[PDB]
Amino acid sequence: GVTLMVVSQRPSEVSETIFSQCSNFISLRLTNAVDQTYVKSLLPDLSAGLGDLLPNLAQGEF
Amino acid sequence: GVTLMVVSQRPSEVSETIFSQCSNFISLRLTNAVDQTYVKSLLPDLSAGLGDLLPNLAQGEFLIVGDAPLMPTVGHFALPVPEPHSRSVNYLQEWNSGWRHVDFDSVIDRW
Amino acid sequence: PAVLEGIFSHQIKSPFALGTLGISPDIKLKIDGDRFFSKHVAVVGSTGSGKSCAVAKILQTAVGIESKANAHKAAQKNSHIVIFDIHAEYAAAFNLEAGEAFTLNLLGVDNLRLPYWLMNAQELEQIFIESNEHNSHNQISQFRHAVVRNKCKHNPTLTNLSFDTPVYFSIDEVVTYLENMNNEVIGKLAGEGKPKLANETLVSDRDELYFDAVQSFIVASQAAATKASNGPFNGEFDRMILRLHTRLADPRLQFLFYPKKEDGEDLATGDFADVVRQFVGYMTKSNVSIIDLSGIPFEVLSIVVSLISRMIFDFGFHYSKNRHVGGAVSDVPILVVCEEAHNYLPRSGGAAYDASRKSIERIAKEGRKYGVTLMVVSQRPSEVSETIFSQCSNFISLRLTNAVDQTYVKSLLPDLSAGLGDLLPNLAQGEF
Amino acid sequence: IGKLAGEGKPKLANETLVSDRDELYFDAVQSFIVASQAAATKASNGPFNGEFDRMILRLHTRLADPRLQFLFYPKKEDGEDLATGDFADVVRQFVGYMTKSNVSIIDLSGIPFEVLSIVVSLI
Amino acid sequence: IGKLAGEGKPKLANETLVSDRDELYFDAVQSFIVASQAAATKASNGPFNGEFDRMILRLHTR
Ligand SMILES: Nc1ncnc2c1ncn2[C@@H]1O[C@H](COP(=O)(O)OP(=O)(O)OP(=O)(O)O)[C@@H](O)[C@H]1O
Ligand SMILES: [Mg+2]
Repeated sequence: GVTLMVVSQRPSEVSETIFSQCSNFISLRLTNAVDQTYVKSLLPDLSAGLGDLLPNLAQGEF
Repeated sequence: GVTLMVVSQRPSEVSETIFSQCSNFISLRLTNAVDQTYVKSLLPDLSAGLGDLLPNLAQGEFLIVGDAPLMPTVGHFALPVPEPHSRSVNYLQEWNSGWRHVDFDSVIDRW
Repeated sequence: PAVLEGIFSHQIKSPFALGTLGISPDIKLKIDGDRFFSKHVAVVGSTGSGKSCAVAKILQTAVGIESKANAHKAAQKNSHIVIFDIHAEYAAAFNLEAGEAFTLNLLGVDNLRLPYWLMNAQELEQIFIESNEHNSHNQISQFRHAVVRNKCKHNPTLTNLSFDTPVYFSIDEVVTYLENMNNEVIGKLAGEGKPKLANETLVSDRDELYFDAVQSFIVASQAAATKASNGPFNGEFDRMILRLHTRLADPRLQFLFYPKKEDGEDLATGDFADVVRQFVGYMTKSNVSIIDLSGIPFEVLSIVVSLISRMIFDFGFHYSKNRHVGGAVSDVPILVVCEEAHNYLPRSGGAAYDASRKSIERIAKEGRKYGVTLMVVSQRPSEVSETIFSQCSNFISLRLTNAVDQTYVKSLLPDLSAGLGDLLPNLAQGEF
Repeated sequence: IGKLAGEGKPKLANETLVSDRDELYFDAVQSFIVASQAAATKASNGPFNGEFDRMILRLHTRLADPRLQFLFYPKKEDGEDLATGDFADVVRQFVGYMTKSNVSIIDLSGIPFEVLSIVVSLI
Repeated sequence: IGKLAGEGKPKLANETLVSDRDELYFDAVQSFIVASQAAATKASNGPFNGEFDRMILRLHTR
């Protein structure tokens, strides 16, 4: 009976050993590219058709 | 609080491990094709859309990309002040002169 | 055409003519030489393409020649050039008529002076010695020891000497020393642990005696009456002594081992200067110097090329420094020409073709600052050390047919639009 | 080294045995007896006798070069060698007074082409 | 090694000096007196003591 909830805006600095356990994921606009690469290296259901919206996202969308 | 300002004119020989960490990018006239290819490969926004512009850039014109600006964009610099100089030799001039004399001994003294 | 003229003639800083256009021969082509000569250059092509007959044109234009008519007869202007020729081809171009008064230095196997006491260790080990041996270590150690002893003796005033300090030292004396060591015999009596001579005398310092002449050691007999044993370095130097006796006996190397001056006397330390001004032209006041290598053996080419390039770089350095003390720069610029680079500048080789590379590599990098520039020539760039070609700025090319070279080149040249990489094989003879 | 009873120590040309080198060798060079099979005065060669010549030569060579005095014989304004109590004055010729924004330039044309990467990594 | 006078060698636990290693060691193992700092029994370790452990373990293992 215990959970977690991580937050960050510079994930490239965070440890992967932990992100390798979360099940559901959320995301908003990402401009830098290093992140984008790190991210796309992890997520389980990222079709290429979705890997392009990340920098094109408006204000308030997710 | 430590950051870099890498410069070069022939990237394909540099360790990609580094170019894979810079956020903003700037470029100018780039004729060779291998470099165009490498660059294009690095960046999606710089797809065939604009990469076709590089070899036709004037002098004092640049192309910028990254998170800092508002959008991919082109620019035109102005001359800086004071300019940098190198103080090198001019063969063609020193040769239309006469013929010189030398004190070889003096030189050997240092040698 | 008027436009083309107004462009290619009247919009440039330091006009240097090069020729004409491939379209309109009633037009000329001019460029900025201040950048063309002040940096490193490269030329390539294939056989029958017309390279040498273009290099020669360039140089003739540089020193101010046209139609076998020296324009600067009254005044010899400033220009300093050194050429590494092999096939002995360029002596004809500059061989003007006495009525034109174009002095020219010219060397190569019989009027050359380039002794053996100007080297470092590597070169000496390469010349005098091989390394197919177990006890090579102690042999070489004795060699170096004797060398240093001979230097110290012949030049006592100084200190801090090694196996590399360039100063007079004899060789026959070294050989004599080694022979006496290889015939040595030590006494083994009470108070006789020392070389025993035929006159039954004990030697104090080998270095004091050995170098003059040979001696007469007694039998190495453990008989108590004359208990003596053979020198610890006896009968272990045959191969080396033999190879040396051979080398020195060779008659194709008297320009090196026994380089006599015009007087007919042997060279010494006080002549280290005159050795140089010939490589430059300040002995006869000629703007040019040529080095013929055809009439030279097959083993010792790189050594020479390294020695020479080294002694040029050093002059440039020191003179520019003395001149800069005055708040200025060198007014004695220098140009060097290296042909058939694929021979003594291989892309990949053993130790044989090692030295040259360094002595040249250096120039490629630093020369531009001290007034020393290169000009490379070849037809097989794919066999040259990329390290060097990487450094040149302006390039020239002629007809190319092979493909491995087309590719290797296109990998480098900056302004190579795709529309031109296809011309090369379809180039005429005399077009560039 | 000696090869007789009670002679399991390096032997000196003065016919003396060495106790410990960590105190002796750094002082200067020393003379050694001859390697003889004489049972009365016997001697042999150490394990590193005739194996360190080239390594020694390279150093005797480099140390002479004047183009490297800034690296082997650096001297202070007083004209003295550096010690372990000036580590900071070094750094400060790159940074120079945290406040009052500073600029630092380096010129590598003069340095040879064999130590460049080293210099860079150090800084 | 005994740090005493004229004893710059190893000293057996039974207080005997070492002349030729190559004649003794191969035969079997040997025990030496302690490296006691006592001026009477002054002695330090060897130059190679406490380094050949895993390289000696692997062998008996194989
Ligand atoms: N401007 C020119 N017009 C026509 N022909 C020329 C011109 N210049 C040179 N040639 C011809 O080129 C030939 C000389 O070729 P060259 O010796 O330069 O070849 P190369 O580069 O030395 O080839 P390789 O090194 O393989 O011998 C001459 O026979 C000459 O007829
Ligand atoms: Mg030719």
